[PDB]
Amino acid sequence: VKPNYALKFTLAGHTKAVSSVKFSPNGEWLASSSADKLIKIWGAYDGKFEKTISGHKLGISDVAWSSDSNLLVSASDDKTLKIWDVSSGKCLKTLKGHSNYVFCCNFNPQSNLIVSGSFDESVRIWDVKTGKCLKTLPAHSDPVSAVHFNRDGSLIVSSSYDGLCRIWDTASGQCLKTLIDDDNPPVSFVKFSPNGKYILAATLDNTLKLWDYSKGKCLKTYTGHKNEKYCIFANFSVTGGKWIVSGSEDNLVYIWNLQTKEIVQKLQGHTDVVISTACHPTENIIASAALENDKTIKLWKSDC
Amino acid sequence: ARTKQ
Repeated sequence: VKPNYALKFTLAGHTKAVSSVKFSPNGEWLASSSADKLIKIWGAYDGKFEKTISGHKLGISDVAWSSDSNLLVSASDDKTLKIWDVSSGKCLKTLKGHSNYVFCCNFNPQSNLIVSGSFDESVRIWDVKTGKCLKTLPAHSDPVSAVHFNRDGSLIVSSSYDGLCRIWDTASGQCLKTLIDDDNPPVSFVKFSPNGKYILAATLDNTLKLWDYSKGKCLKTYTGHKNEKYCIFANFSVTGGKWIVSGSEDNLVYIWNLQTKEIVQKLQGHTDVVISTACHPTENIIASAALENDKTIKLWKSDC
Repeated sequence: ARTKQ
């Protein structure tokens, strides 16, 4: 079986390159961030513009939802993160502590902590309630491209331009694992699998890899796309067929069969690099977003 | 930001 993703909506609004798109855990909303310093909220099913959330002083590289869909956290070149109440649009807290651009962010599954990665080569853990920095991890020797909590929040995974993925004990800050394969290209993205057994990592040699992080073994590689320059997100699609989804620097969305590693679909439409993709939590819907020559977000739907 | 490299 292959999917049949077809374009349903194109979402215009951002005035510069879009940096990230994320579906709310409750399925209602899509959040986008951009180089234009704005966060936008859109209906997940119709693509209907909902509102703009404003306050960062420079471009935003990432945005992420709390697990109850009530909050967002964003990571900006202004060297802050901001925690937002989505319903009111209020900036609840500004997280100050990184010494350089903040590139990536996530809540833990409980949503009492935030993890952040920066050009300053650190990973930081923040208290959501107080907005204060709890721990700074001297994590990497180059900018940190992605950070993510595992299923129970006991671990953090980080990736970096230094060529490493690392696994951190949330509680102690100890480095529990370093992962790298036979070459040392920059690692541009990483996340845990939905079941928490694997990490999915992108490297800037046109390769996605699925790792068993506990055994430290690469189990699958996904290739065929173009990724040598940008920090492009990748996803597990789990609502229908079990796929891997990623943008690409040839302006397409790539979808692979997770088990077989074969390309099952390529989505054509964007006019620039597809920097970010996201998969809806319950319906077979992909959101894709593109860089400065395009500026749009697209919603695609499949029967499986 | 992410939108430049």
